Amino acid sequence: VALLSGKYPPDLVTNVWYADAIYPMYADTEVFSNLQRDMITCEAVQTLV
Amino acid sequence: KKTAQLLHADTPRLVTWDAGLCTSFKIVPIVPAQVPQDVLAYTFFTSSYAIQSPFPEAAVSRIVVHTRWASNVDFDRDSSVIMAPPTENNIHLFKQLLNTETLSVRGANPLMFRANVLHMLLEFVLDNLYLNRHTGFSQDHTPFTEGANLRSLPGPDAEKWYSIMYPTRMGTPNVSKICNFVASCVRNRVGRFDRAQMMNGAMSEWVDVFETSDALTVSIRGRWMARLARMNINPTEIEWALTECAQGYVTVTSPYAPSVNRLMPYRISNAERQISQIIRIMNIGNNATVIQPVLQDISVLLQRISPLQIDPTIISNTMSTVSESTTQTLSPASSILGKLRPSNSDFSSFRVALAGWLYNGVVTTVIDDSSYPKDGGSVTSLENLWDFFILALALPLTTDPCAPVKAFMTLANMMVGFETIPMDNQIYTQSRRASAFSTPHTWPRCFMNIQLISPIDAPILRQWAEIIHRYWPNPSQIRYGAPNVFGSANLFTPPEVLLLPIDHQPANVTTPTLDFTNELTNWRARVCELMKNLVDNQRYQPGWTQSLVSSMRGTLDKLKLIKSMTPMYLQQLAPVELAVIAPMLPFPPFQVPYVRLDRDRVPTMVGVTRQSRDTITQPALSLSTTNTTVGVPLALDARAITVALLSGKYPPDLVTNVWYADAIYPMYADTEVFSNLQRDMITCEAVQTLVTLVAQISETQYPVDRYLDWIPSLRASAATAATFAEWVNTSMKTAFDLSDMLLEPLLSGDPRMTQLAIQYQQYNGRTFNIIPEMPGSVIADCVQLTAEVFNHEYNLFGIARGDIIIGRVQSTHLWSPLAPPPDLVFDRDTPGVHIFGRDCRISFGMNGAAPMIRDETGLMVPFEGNWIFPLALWQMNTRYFNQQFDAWIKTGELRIRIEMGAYPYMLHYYDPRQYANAWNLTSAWLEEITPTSIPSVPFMVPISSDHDISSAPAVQYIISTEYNDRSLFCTNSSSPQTIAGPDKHIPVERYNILTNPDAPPTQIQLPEVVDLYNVVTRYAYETPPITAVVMGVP
Repeated sequence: VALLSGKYPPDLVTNVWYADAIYPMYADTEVFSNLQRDMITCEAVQTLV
Repeated sequence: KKTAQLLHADTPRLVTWDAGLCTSFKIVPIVPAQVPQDVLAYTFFTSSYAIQSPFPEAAVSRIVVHTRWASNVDFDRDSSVIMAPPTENNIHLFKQLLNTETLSVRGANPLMFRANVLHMLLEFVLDNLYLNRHTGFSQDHTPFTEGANLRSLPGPDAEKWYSIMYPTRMGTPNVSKICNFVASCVRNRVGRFDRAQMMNGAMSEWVDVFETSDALTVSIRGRWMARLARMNINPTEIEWALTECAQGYVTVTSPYAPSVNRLMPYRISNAERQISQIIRIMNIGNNATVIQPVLQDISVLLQRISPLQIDPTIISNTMSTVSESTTQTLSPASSILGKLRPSNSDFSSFRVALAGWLYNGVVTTVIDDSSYPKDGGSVTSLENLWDFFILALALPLTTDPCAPVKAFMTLANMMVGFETIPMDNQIYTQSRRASAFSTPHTWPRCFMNIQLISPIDAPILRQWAEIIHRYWPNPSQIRYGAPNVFGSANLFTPPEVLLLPIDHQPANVTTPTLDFTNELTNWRARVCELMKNLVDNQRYQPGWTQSLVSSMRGTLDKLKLIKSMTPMYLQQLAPVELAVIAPMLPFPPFQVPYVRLDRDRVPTMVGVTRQSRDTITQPALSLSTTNTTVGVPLALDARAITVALLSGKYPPDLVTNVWYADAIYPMYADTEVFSNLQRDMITCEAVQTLVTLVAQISETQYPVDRYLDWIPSLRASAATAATFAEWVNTSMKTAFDLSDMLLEPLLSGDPRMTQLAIQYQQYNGRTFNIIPEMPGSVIADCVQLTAEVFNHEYNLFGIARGDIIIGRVQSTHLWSPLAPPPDLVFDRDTPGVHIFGRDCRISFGMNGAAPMIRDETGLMVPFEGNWIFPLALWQMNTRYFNQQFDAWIKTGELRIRIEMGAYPYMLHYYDPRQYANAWNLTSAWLEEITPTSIPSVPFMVPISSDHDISSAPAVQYIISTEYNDRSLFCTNSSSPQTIAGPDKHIPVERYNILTNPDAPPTQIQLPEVVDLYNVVTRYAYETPPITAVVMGVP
């Protein structure tokens, strides 16, 4: 059903839509904390061994 | 909704009359005149003596668009385009389509502009579809003209219409601008100057007059009149067409004398009927509940018209002719009178079998499965015998192309356990139910050639196959209609021809007596003889007395010799009735050829197409793939058809000519076909208009010219195209006052590759195509002419062309911002400009170093110079750009050119003798720019003075790149001259018919310049109903 039906707004501009979609999603990002967490995880594994 | 649309459709309103003025532009006074001044004495001006003036008396006057502001009409199209003066905001016109996501009330999305203008132009055309009406005249009793004839307008307050409509009648006591202009004109070109007076003491047929109007709507109404004139017909042709339609059973008369001119627009072209038929066929497909009421209506009408009536007792009495003894348990006559089972209320099922003959291309009539034996047929039982007899009589009347094989297999299922013949496989065997054999593929190979049947093993089936193969009824054709007015809608068959599965022969005598030479009796004779063969069998008899074999052959001879008038009626009277009825049908006949036993030719598919695929622009290549199949079967009762075939009766005294003359007379007084023709024309016009308008915003396969590609428009998709098409459909339906469906079958799809064609294919693989020709359309051509004119006259419609420069300019000079000096403008080719695009990045300054922004070349520049921006860059970074650049634009030396293409504008006027600053308006405009919308551009323009004034400072911040002041009329229209500010005199080119004495009176200057004084034709034609002039003999 999802394949046979589906549509776009009759006033879509992809640049505007994707700017408005990406700004608030990236404004809440956690990659830096994840990188620090991965560093500590690797340290801990080596210490245990 | 669909079946009501099929039965009858709303009649559009074509002919409408206008009694006002043929103009749609209006001059208005933006600024008040300075009459009580202190250089000229007030006695100079003609405003103080209260002379009515042809033009407004003001310091500034401007032209605006206002459709039908002077008209007086008897029907309302209700699609007006109304424009406020440029000192008001007109954004609401440009924000009506696809601006549903705009928050501000004062802004519109630029990328939608081209969509909004096009629709606007359509509206402009739709409101001007009218005919100019001839009112009446009077001769001048004053010396102001040379005894001219002046026209009268209906309604109140005509004393101002007289001053507006004849500019050259005004006196000239003065050296004002208006007096100079009107003294420069010629004086003999006012009023009427033609007259077609054909009959004494009646209205003149038409007149030609000089009057205030514009050339554009005159052109539109000329095209409209030309179309309606090509559609016209006269009473004699109507008489001939009606006489042909009735085959001679109705006579109507026409008058013979010189009469007044009438307008009865009804003749259309054949392609229009083709296209309408195709649209309707795709509208009806695969739905039985849509088409069944049509056949019911036609059957009721067939009963109303026909002399034959059904008398069941004609069988019953013959059945009582022989007696059977009270010493037996089974009786043939009882079986007949039980299985036939008449009640005379089933006559409909008979008539429905005849109406189906007109529609075998979309409907198939098949025998209901319950008529067959419940568990299969056994030759030993009498019920099964007579069921076979009923089916073998009933099958030929249907249009099901597989009836012969169904009959053959109905007998073969009876012989299982008695005789055997080879089959093709194990699934479709001899014990298979006969109804299962429903396609040409299921036809067995023994049926084709008779060598596969043993004459010693199955002689009965050998004989039955021979009987079927050489004695099945032959198809025929008859002539019908009157194509000189109605045309024809025959797609695959030639026009004027109606096909039948049964041979037709006309009658020689109007007082018929029983005859058995008809084909239907000959078939029944074959059937009864073949029944006798297998009844006489000694293998059948053992459970039966010899007297029972005799009584079976006796009752087979009773029905062989029944007095049945049904067969002769179908051979001679029924085809005439069908040919008479057919031209009045609201859904005209649609057929595919009948084939008798030629299996290589049975039709297996009927398909209409509505769009194309990818990279295929020619219909012949894409029709074979993009089509959609159409058709449903219909179920009939076998016992009803058999009873009607056996028991037909004429009235005791019948003379056919008198009967049909009395019956057919009332039905020809109805005029629904003349409405259907106008409906067809409107449908074709709408389809072509849709194609032409859609082609402008997206790519398509048709060749069309493109005038408005300087207006910004979005990247359209399928959704945008559908959304535009729905607006087009709504406007088209509202203008012509239609409440039912129009263009909606097309809109359930992608409208960017539309096409119309139909095809059908045979069993052996041969396919036949119909591709109707596009007839052309006048609405589309008028819309394209409106586009051509708009290309030069965009200023009157509120749109300015080009770009703008933002920058501080301060001086005491009095030039207009809509026509600035060339030294204030710069462009891409100017030495020293910087051009910006997507990747501009601002870097902040430190310790007193200036901030910078990145060029396209890669160099980084500070905030002063000549920059070129596209609008979207400011749109997508609005707040940041404002907060960075506004101080430097306001006080610094920064000037920015914003590329916009087309935009609306607003005008603000001021007194030049005082200080004026425009920063507030421009700051508001800059700050109100958002990613998806902008407001109207504000301009500041000085007021013109007719005497000395002192100067004062002024600050300007927005200028336009090119000349955009075309909507200005004269300034200081009452003073002798203009001393300061922009100066303009009354435009001579608009009044060229009056100012140039050597020009012909009928000249026009489109599309470059729209004239404002023209020659107009006004008519007085009659539009009576057809019944009024064509009278039948009661």
